[PDB]
Amino acid sequence: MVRQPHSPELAKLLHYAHEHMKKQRDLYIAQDHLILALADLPSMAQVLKEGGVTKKSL
Amino acid sequence: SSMQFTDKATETLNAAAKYAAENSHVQLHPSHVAVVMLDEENSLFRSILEKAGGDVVSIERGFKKI
Amino acid sequence: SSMQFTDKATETLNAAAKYAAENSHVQLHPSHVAVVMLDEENSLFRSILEKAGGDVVSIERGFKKI
Repeated sequence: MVRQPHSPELAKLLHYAHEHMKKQRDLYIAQDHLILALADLPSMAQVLKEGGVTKKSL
Repeated sequence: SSMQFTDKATETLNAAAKYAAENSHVQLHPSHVAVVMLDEENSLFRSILEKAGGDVVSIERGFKKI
Repeated sequence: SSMQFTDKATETLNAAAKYAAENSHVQLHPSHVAVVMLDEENSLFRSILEKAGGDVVSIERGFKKI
């Protein structure tokens, strides 16, 4: 957040939420759909892998 | 993300890979699935073309040319 | 041998088996019991270490390496 100055990066986060919406067989978008969208970003997956949650563990 | 299959659609997917390998092919075209799925005893796809309209003897002939 | 369990003991061993699913494990190792008790706020295993004079951070690192 400090490194960063509608948002251009937010468009990619909302686009990934539509892909996960057609996976868990849900007609709507809830909170669980926005959780898997953060792991697909290259600038956001490093934070989750720092504590102790890898890709397979997530 | 997770993918879960059933029983009728599972045997059809495995049959499409064997049909494309016995005829010496490269890519798996989607036309190699509706042919095997239609050749079933009391299949659910046969009643779809007969309800919404369209002859079932002319649609299958267009899949072999692909 | 008569190894009967209480209501609180069954809530820990049953939760330890499901805790290994997220950490990618296929077995129930006894080292996973101390990890679940340290992940709960105001637990029974944490109150014992405070009275005996023990660092809970160094103990958690020992069971994590195993």
